[PDB]
Amino acid sequence: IEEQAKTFLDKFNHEAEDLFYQSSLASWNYNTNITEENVQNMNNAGDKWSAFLKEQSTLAQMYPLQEIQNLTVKLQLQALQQNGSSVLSEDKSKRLNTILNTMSTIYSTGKVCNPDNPQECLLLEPGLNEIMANSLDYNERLWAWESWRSEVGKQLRPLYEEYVVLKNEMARANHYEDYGDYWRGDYEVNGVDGYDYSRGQLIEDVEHTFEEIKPLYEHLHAYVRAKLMNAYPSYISPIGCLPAHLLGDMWGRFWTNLYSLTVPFGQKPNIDVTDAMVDQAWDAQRIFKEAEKFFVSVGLPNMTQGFWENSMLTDPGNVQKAVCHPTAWDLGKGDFRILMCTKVTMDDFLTAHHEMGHIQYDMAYAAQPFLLRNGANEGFHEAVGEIMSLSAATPKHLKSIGLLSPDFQEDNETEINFLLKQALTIVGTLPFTYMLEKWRWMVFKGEIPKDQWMKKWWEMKREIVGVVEPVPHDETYCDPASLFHVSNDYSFIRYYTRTLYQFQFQEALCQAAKHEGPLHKCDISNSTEAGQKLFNMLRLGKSEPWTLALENVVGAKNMNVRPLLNYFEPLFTWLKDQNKNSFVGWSTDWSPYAD
Amino acid sequence: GGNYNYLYRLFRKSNLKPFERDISTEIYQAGSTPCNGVEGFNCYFPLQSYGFQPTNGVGYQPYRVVVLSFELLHAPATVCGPKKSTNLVKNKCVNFNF
Ligand SMILES: *[C@@H]1O[C@H](CO)[C@@H](O[C@@H]2O[C@H](CO)[C@@H](O)[C@H](O)[C@H]2NC(C)=O)[C@H](O)[C@H]1NC(C)=O
Ligand SMILES: *[C@@H]1O[C@H](CO)[C@@H](O[C@@H]2O[C@H](CO)[C@@H](O)[C@H](O)[C@H]2NC(C)=O)[C@H](O)[C@H]1NC(C)=O
Ligand SMILES: *[C@@H]1O[C@H](CO)[C@@H](O[C@@H]2O[C@H](CO)[C@@H](O)[C@H](O)[C@H]2NC(C)=O)[C@H](O)[C@H]1NC(C)=O
Ligand SMILES: *[C@@H]1O[C@H](CO)[C@@H](O[C@@H]2O[C@H](CO)[C@@H](O)[C@H](O)[C@H]2NC(C)=O)[C@H](O)[C@H]1NC(C)=O
Ligand SMILES: *[C@@H]1O[C@H](CO)[C@@H](O[C@@H]2O[C@H](CO)[C@@H](O)[C@H](O)[C@H]2NC(C)=O)[C@H](O)[C@H]1NC(C)=O
Ligand SMILES: *[C@@H]1O[C@H](CO)[C@@H](O)[C@H](O)[C@H]1NC(C)=O
Repeated sequence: IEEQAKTFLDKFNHEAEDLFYQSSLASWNYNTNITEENVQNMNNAGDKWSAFLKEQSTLAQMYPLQEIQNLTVKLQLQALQQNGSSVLSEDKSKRLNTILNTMSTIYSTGKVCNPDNPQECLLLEPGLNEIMANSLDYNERLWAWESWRSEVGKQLRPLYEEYVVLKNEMARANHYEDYGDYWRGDYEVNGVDGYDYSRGQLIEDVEHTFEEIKPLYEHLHAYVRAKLMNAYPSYISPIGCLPAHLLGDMWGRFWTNLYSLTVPFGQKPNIDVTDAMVDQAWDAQRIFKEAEKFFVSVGLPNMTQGFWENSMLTDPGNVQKAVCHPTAWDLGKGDFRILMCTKVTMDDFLTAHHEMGHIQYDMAYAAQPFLLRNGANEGFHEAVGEIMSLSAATPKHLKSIGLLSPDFQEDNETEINFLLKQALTIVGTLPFTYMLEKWRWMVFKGEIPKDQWMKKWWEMKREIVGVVEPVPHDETYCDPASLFHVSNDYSFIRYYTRTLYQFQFQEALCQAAKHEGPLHKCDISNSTEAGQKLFNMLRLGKSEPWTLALENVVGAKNMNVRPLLNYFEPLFTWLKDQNKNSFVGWSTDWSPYAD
Repeated sequence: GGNYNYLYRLFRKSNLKPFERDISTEIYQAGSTPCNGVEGFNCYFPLQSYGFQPTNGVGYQPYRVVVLSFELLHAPATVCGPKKSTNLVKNKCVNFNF
């Protein structure tokens, strides 16, 4: 009956909170002071949470789900009723956990030592990361490229292949078709008369949007291919694709590494206000004072005053074993925390906001029920933060705070520079993010047989992304498997859509804030109406389906790429002068070895 | 470590009268099935406890609450606020209240 469930959730939403509160507290105190006993102190406290969750997860199968009328309490149960696992055989249950951490550690133990010296054996993050980052040798970086996946992804191929098998039989037992059907399940919204959203339709949305920016991605690929013959002569054909080992990193996800060799005007001094901070004695408190001062200027509340003492802003002065990574902690009960190691640059001034925006986003839905206290979908949490770092990259913001000289003249030669730094980050990842998740689902839905999983992988890298392999690969390298979120079982579509949601938030506020210049010069600061429309969306969390939540700021019900191509128009005006002689297009037949 | 020595009642069949007090601990049943005096499905103990840690945000920290209410039933002389008294003077035509 309906009235038995609406009292049951009033039991669950009090006994879960104080057991959630300590389980995040032990992961906080361990991460700021690493010992051995605090490894143990967070294991059982985290085991108090997992056993309690599987305790009440089986209770939601007592209630039938479709006899409920209130959608609010209907949304809480359908998340809680989700088994995930526990539906299979238990020797088969441990069989995946036998696979899972073994899949996890092989990625983390990948060691590489030279044929000339097998005694110096590098890991991935020390050295091997720096080879693809700054070293500019061709014959070096092909050796580092091949010997990584042939020594890591060769071994996970008999690990992942059987792991696709037992993932889907659990997934079909929750009445799906594959594991690709499960990941779409965060976007699925059923039965609310006009805001409805089915799982298969996002394939249609990503296939419509990505074809529209394909001029631009062909144009950055044309421009950089006009630039790479200088830094790499006699290695890349100017008609064909690029080899896969010089792309900025090991897989070339980000192209931020390629600003230096591909700068528009190398004699033009980019703004890096680092020396300005040290000549005014800018400590750690001065940085987060302005970051809070910007958010009160937009129309959002202060910090909670228990944020300051309870957070760790710097590294400690003692030799203190603590993981250093800028994260925002959201423990509950009005306690929100930050943790990083500040070094006073303009770069850490930028990430000082992207983490603070996560706090004010988690300061927003604090009045929600417990099972709804996230973003409206999985792409919204990193989307709301990164648009706050975009507002600090405007030079009018910095000279208004008293950091730039008032006679700073924004010439258009640095605007062609500054937008080209963004374009190797924003547009550089989206043919990467789509080309993997397109590949992962046909493997998931079984459209490719296992003897062709690599065969159809290295096809679609060439046509969509315009990258050619250094080495011909037979079926024995698991070249997709070598990536972090690939090897660690993570949903990769949350990085594509997060970019699209950003600018739809961005220009709609810059329309509200009455900007008249280009999109990269609008400023959200000093406005109130740009804060009021945004605060309308932030207080929802998951109490509303996101299709209603997105139109609360913009006015549409799906992701719209037309704000994104509004950004690059001063750039794309300049860029079309640079393809008057070069060939925008790649031939996917040429390889660096077939000559 | 959690000061769990403060409890609150989350379950009742009926809302209270004004000023009503219920110190009973009778085991609440939400569902149709009886329980034979034990807990179980739709069948809950009607007291829960406050989790209190000193590193909690405002709105989740305990407040010490004092509720007043005056009454005037039929009593002759009762209590009341304090009545101040100015300095007394002498030998001058004055307006006094004793
Ligand atoms: C890191 O944490 C451990 C335990 O959480 C600290 O070790 C002891 O902690 C208790 C707290 O109840 C103190 O009373 C003891 O004095 C601590 N031991 C010592 C030798 O001081 C440990 O101190 C923490 N690390 C640092 C650098 O303080
Ligand atoms: C069922 O849905 C209604 C709204 O559709 C919720 O009603 C609100 O309830 C809160 C407190 O329970 C009141 O403060 C609001 O004024 C109510 N709004 C309306 C429009 O009536 C109700 O809470 C939902 N049921 C549950 C168990 O959450
Ligand atoms: C969670 O797993 C169980 C399988 O153990 C699913 O099916 C239930 O199975 C038990 C006996 O095995 C039956 O008594 C229940 O009636 C079944 N549930 C239903 C709703 O009929 C269960 O469906 C799974 N839950 C979800 C949400 O997938
Ligand atoms: C920055 O703006 C100036 C002013 O419009 C541009 O200078 C003109 O560029 C056109 C295009 O070739 C020339 O025909 C004019 O002769 C230029 N005028 C002057 C006074 O130099 C300049 O090209 C712009 N720079 C960028 C990178 O867009
Ligand atoms: C945007 O906000 C800033 C911050 O208040 C305002 O900056 C003021 O600028 C004037 C003139 O440059 C100074 O005399 C004030 O001292 C500044 N304020 C502070 C607090 O230092 C600026 O006026 C705002 N923009 C507009 C259009 O009002
Ligand atoms: C934030 O704190 C400052 C302290 O200087 C205070 O003056 C201000 O009123 C606070 N903000 C709000 C919205 O109350």
